[PDB]
Amino acid sequence: GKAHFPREGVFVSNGTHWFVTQRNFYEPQIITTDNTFVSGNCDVVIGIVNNTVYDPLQPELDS
Amino acid sequence: NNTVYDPLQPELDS
Amino acid sequence: FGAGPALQIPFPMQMAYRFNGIGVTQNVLYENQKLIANQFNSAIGKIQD
Ligand SMILES: *[C@@H]1O[C@H](CO)[C@@H](O[C@@H]2O[C@H](CO)[C@@H](O)[C@H](O)[C@H]2NC(C)=O)[C@H](O)[C@H]1NC(C)=O
Ligand SMILES: *[C@@H]1O[C@H](CO)[C@@H](O[C@@H]2O[C@H](CO)[C@@H](O)[C@H](O)[C@H]2NC(C)=O)[C@H](O)[C@H]1NC(C)=O
Ligand SMILES: *[C@@H]1O[C@H](CO)[C@@H](O)[C@H](O)[C@H]1NC(C)=O
Ligand SMILES: *[C@@H]1O[C@H](CO)[C@@H](O)[C@H](O)[C@H]1NC(C)=O
Repeated sequence: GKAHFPREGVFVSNGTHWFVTQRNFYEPQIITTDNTFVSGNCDVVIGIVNNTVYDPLQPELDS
Repeated sequence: NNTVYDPLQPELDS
Repeated sequence: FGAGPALQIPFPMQMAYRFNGIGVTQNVLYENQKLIANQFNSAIGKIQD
């Protein structure tokens, strides 16, 4: 429900998946908590979409 | 060939 | 559009870029998207007057 924005680049997608990439060259990254910043929420941003932001720490805590 | 340190490792162990 | 081939960008994202370019985080625009558009529209009307 929190709104994640790119730290840099743009959130883009193909027919099934969202990636974040630098504006001048397509090089899609997995959208993770290390790629986004959070500010405000989904009740405010117009055009916001529903997806999962990956947290690399979770599996490290479990492994 | 060298190494890169990951600060999380010792935190998981501590 | 003037760099070579033109690339389509949703207008509000062009603004997000422009705002980021002057030191303000690209969240300001969305929180204030309507405010910004309204101030803009007002300013243009003022110029014509
Ligand atoms: C959108 O891009 C993704 C990333 O390349 C494509 O999904 C991958 O497909 C391969 C082959 O089946 C899998 O091994 C990968 O694990 C998939 N990646 C992810 C993130 O799931 C996806 O097919 C593309 N979608 C469209 C509609 O073209
Ligand atoms: C930032 O300043 C603007 C401009 O004065 C404020 O927007 C106005 O707020 C009054 C109510 O106090 C409304 O009657 C006007 O119609 C608003 N103007 C426009 C163009 O919408 C805005 O609220 C201020 N924001 C903060 C956080 O202080
Ligand atoms: C994009 O435009 C369509 C068609 O006018 C509209 O239905 C949709 O809500 C718009 N989305 C955003 C984020 O502005
Ligand atoms: C995400 O899904 C929830 C339901 O689980 C819905 O209430 C919400 O409006 C959706 N948000 C977006 C941005 O699509």
